[PDB]
Amino acid sequence: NKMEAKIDELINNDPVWSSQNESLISKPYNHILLKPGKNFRLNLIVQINRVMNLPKDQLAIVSQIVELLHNSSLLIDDIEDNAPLRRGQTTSHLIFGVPSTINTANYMYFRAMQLVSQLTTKEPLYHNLITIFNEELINLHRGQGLDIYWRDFLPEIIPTQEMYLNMVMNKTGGLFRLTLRLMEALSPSHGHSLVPFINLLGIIYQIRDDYLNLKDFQMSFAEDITEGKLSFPIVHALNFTKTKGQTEQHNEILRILLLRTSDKDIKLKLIQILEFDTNSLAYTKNFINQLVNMIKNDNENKYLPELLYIIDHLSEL
Amino acid sequence: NKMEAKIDELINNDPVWSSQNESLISKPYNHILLKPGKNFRLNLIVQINRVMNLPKDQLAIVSQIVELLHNSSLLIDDIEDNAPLRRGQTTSHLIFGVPSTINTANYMYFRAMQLVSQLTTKEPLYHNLITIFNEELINLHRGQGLDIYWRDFLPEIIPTQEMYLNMVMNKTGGLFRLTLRLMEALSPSSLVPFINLLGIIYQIRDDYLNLKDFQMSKGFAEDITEGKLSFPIVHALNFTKTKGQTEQHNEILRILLLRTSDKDIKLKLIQILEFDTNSLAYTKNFINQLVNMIKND
Ligand SMILES: CC(C)=CCC/C(C)=C/COP(=O)(O)OP(=O)(O)O
Ligand SMILES: CC(C)=CCC/C(C)=C/COP(=O)(O)OP(=O)(O)O
Ligand SMILES: [Mg+2]
Ligand SMILES: [Mg+2]
Ligand SMILES: [Mg+2]
Ligand SMILES: [Mg+2]
Repeated sequence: NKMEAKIDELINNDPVWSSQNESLISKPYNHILLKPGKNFRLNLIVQINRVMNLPKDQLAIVSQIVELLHNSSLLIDDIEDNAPLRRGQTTSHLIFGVPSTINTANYMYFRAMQLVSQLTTKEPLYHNLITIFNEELINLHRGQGLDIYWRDFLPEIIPTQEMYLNMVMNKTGGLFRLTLRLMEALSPSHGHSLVPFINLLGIIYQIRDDYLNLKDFQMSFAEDITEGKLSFPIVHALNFTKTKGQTEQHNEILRILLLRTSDKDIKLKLIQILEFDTNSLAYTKNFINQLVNMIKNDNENKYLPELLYIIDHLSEL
Repeated sequence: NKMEAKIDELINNDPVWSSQNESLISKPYNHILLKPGKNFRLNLIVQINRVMNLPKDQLAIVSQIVELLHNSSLLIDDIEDNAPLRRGQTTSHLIFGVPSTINTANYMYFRAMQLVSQLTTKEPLYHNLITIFNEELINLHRGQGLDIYWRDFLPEIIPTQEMYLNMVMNKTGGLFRLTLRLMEALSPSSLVPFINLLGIIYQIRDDYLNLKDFQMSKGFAEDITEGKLSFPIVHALNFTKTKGQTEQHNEILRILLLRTSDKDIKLKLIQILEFDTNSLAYTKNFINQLVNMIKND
């Protein structure tokens, strides 16, 4: 009778959720907020609004959405890559546990989704916005999915340079495109689609990330090696040795990646294979320079609409 | 040039994705499809439809949506719960790894969202359906978030019965209400409260049999191994606190925090609930009262 009352009261109302609960579930996410870089992301949005000109109000929601997805994908990525550190501080899963961190990351994907219906009340443009959201999140997952698959099934498949570019288009292009596409759809104005340029951007960004992880270490943790990642320099190297018939160095690269080693001496050995044998770091520094020139020597603004500036500090988005 | 030309063809096209790739990343999910239960969910979708009168085309798409959401939920939940088995089979994360399983499950959440647009060509309705989809998935994660937090940080928070039921309304109620609300919005013809009570009965009976089955044989009482704040455990913990059974309250916590698979230790915990806190009898009677709230409707 009193129990039935309380039950009937419970089931006739919306599920209870307090802000103390919100705070609990938010701890793993809030922890990654301490990580810097929010400005270089924001700067890229700002700079881009000069072409799209979204009403400051609207630009902020787009910004919050982007932040949520970006930070959430990183929380997940660190669990998937078993990373002990991010932007120098301890990763969330190591503090709040893998359980809570996955759940919080996933919760924020859907919170981000909710922020979408607040960009416009126009029913047709709403659909477009959700579709854009849906599609790019699907691409991000396909790309991350292949990145993980090749790493975890090695040495079953060894990606070619081209397979890798297709992976990055999905993986790193997803959020770049998502941000750009939302803005172009909300633009009250602006010229050619700036997507090809945001694509080139994502690509440059990922190779440089793959590059600097090995270079910073050479000149002085190179986690990518410990992770066993088919990064750009590695794909080059594996394909070079197979092509040049260098069986030993090929297998030697495979063996080090498969060790999932934290050993600095072994780490160096692979980098030395990469400098002296396949010259892959040099090859990669070059490849990036050319992608960058495709935007620098863009006189007929085929890709272009300050961008030179972002492109150089791109490593901190 | 050839490189610049190749970079140019790439950036001016949609990302390349093949059925081979699709295939490779669906491995974790295809594995869980083997497991049963799929027909009762359809049976439940079907029964409710005797009321909702949805055309069979649309009913099929709601089923597909719900199955994808549920199975993905299970893939993740087993990672979160460190579960070795599901429906008597090895969990995907132990076969394909935690990384691919987390990615594929999340991938499938978005494939499900993508299917919502196959339900209508009418914008006003579309918007409602997406909102429902969005709202319940937010509820589901809030629920899951408390269940995981209370457990992984025990004894930081000792939930009360009222708190457990709020968690369950979000967590279990989330998928029940998702199906029903989408069906109710597609009806050319609410049962929300009833679906909420069905969810709660569902959850408490599930918690209860996990322990009872093992006390009797039949089951592994894996909830103890997980350290879960189940309905019988929540009753025992508040009963002990309130009745001043310090040692017992503490032994319950200690056993939960062992994450043990020792049968005698789990049996000792269960017998504490049976003879000391009488949490089992209590859960049984509570389940019965709730079942009466329907059968007596
Ligand atoms: C579906 C998900 C979670 C996608 C993640 C997308 C992303 C920004 C990954 C980062 O991994 P990375 O290979 O670029 O390495 P890092 O840790 O340096 O960013
Ligand atoms: C946001 C997420 C992932 C929600 C999970 C939804 C769900 C069905 C969980 C299982 O709970 P349980 O672990 O208590 O039951 P089981 O015995 O099926 O593992
Ligand atoms: Mg990573
Ligand atoms: Mg990664
Ligand atoms: Mg669970
Ligand atoms: Mg579970």
